[PDB]
Amino acid sequence: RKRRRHPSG
Amino acid sequence: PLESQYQVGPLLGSGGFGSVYSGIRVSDNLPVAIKHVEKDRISDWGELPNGTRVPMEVVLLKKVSSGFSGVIRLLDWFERPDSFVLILERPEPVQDLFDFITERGALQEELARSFFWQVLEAVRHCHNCGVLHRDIKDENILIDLNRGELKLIDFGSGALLKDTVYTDFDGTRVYSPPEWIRYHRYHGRSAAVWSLGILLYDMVCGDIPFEHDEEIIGGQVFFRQRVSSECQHLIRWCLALRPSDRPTFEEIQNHPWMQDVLLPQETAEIHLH
Ligand SMILES: Cc1c(C#N)sc(-c2nc[nH]n2)c1C
Repeated sequence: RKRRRHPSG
Repeated sequence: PLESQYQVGPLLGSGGFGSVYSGIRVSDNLPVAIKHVEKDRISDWGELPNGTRVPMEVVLLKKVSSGFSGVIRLLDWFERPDSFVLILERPEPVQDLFDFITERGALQEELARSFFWQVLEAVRHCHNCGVLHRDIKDENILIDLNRGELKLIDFGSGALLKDTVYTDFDGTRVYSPPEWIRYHRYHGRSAAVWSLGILLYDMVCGDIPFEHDEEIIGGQVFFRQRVSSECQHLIRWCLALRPSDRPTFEEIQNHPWMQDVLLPQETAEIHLH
């Protein structure tokens, strides 16, 4: 399963 | 000042926070991180005690950077024509908690307990100083791998702590609470506790529980890894849909799952070295 970062804003 | 006080090294990373370079203070070879922020990108401005108009991030860092703590401390700062430059501590060796969880998978509960305890102490320290971080997540946590100490970074979305409602938010949406999603209103402490529930799930399951708005406001927590009933209970409590149903920091640290935490040096020797 894909794990990803999430930008702020 | 100021290109003479520090030797600049490799770019560490860039994004919504700015551009951060490795560095060395020429005065004593202290490792630092050198963070540049462009003035045009700064939305929130504050005033230092002296009355100098600086980015809010500088205001907040100064309030939390005195004494030892689990926050990456601001050592100095400079104003340039188009930007501000921030000089921050740089522990070595380090890995951020996002990359750590990606490489190791779901963390053993003993290790998640030690990390989570240290994050609670750091967030309590910020709140004691009048500072709300508003972007607690694994990407904003560095692990000192030799000392077993966790350090909070990136106060660029933070605010002075208040007891009235917040109606602005620029942190990470998948860590933001359902009352923000639904009503664009939140109170600072209960919103922080929500993000800590997201973070604890992330540590013990290996990724965050919610990716979409409908999941955040639906408030059903499926556990994708084996997690003790005590840890599940704490997570679900932090993720209570009603803000007033969430625990205080005191109730989190008094929770049965949180007792008998490892010391930082024990954490390093057992789990990190
Ligand atoms: C001390 C430090 C790093 C190291 N080593 S990376 C980093 C940072 N800040 C925002 N984004 N990335 C800081 C403050």
